[PDB]
Amino acid sequence: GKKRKNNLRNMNEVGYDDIGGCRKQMAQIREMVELPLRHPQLFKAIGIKPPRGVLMYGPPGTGKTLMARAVANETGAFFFLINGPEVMSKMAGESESNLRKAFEEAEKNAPAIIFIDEIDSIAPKRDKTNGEVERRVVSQLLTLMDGMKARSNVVVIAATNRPNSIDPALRRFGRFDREVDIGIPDATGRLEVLRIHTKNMKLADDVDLEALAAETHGY
Amino acid sequence: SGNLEGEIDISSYQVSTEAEALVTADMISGSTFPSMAYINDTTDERYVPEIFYMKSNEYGITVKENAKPAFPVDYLLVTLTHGFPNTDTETNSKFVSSTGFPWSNRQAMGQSQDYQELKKYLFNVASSGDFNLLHEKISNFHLLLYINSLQILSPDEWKLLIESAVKNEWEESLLKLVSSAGWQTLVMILQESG
Ligand SMILES: Nc1ncnc2c1ncn2[C@@H]1O[C@H](COP(=O)(O)OP(=O)(O)OP(=O)(O)O)[C@@H](O)[C@H]1O
Repeated sequence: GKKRKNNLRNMNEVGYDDIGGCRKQMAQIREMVELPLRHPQLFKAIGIKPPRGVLMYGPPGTGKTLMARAVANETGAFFFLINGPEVMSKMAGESESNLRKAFEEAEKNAPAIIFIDEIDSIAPKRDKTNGEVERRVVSQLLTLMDGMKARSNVVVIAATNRPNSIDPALRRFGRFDREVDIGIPDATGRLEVLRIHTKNMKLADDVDLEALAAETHGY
Repeated sequence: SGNLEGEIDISSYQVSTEAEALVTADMISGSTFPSMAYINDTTDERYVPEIFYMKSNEYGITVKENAKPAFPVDYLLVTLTHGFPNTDTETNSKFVSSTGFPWSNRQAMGQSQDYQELKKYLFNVASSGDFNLLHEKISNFHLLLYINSLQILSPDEWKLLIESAVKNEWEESLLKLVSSAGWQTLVMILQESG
């Protein structure tokens, strides 16, 4: 069926059918995440080291988390989620422990995917990292990512609002080197989104979703 | 109480200087939980402020937690270490005793100090001599207290008795005591008593 599959076919029930209007970026993230994990033999045969980090960004509400969760569920790999706020709400000295745990658990269950949602809230711009705790957490994250090179079949995905909001040290070789940009959709994309969302509403007979898609620009 | 292996080990403790200053103003009471001590209220005589007990967490950070209902008493203790003198015979003890004449008010058991026990314990040595034997029978803390309570010997006689029983130089004092009139009356009545 679908997703390793009424039996064969609430954030673990999202697939590629719940996303519309982002074919290009979806293809990029898929070819960057699935192939290293689903088919690691290609890279062994061709003798290359696939990049690990992936950094998505775009305006809020563009479905970054939706895409990450959909890719994780479709790949069928051990998925570990890290939220910037909830990591940064822990008592002093516990955020680093949470990061170390997350990464150790991900490593021990390879293949795995680590999704750091809203990474700009735990590794913000170096100017905004005013405080001992901010520096300690940023350093812990950098150490964990640097020490992951030995780890294999583990991919880290980070989502941020803008490229200039995270610490510049996270955008180097051996770190979030690949980048993806999500933009507002076009008329076809908006029509697809409308069809996705209004697939359960009791729409009246006189609905012109095409007209709505035409009228709704910048949404 | 007994150690982890099932023995009769002994432990020594001492309460801190703030627990000592906390109980004086009441402010503490025992709780149904053995390890935790309760806290009293702000009555019209005793005024109890908010009590915080400070602890350090596993991350090396001190954390203050309000404990009005009850707090552990481990913050009100300091632990000492006990021991016994090395087997090397230093003999700095004040008494070669603690095995003999019955102790203090143990009337519940058969240990009842009385003239018969003296007649059976401290009379054969006083009827023979062997001043060393008499000295090692006379150096019992509880025996000294008992004979003092008997009040047969006058204060000076008892002072020379204690200094004969506790001082490393006792020959002359022991001879003076055994020759003293008070001791002679004591031993005579003890012999006559049955
Ligand atoms: N194609 C689509 N693109 C974007 N959002 C979509 C799409 N289809 C449905 N949605 C809905 O739009 C909302 C997107 O919210 P989402 O949390 O994914 O965005 P985000 O701001 O990028 O995420 P986050 O703050 O968690 O990183 C969700 O309701 C999702 O169900």
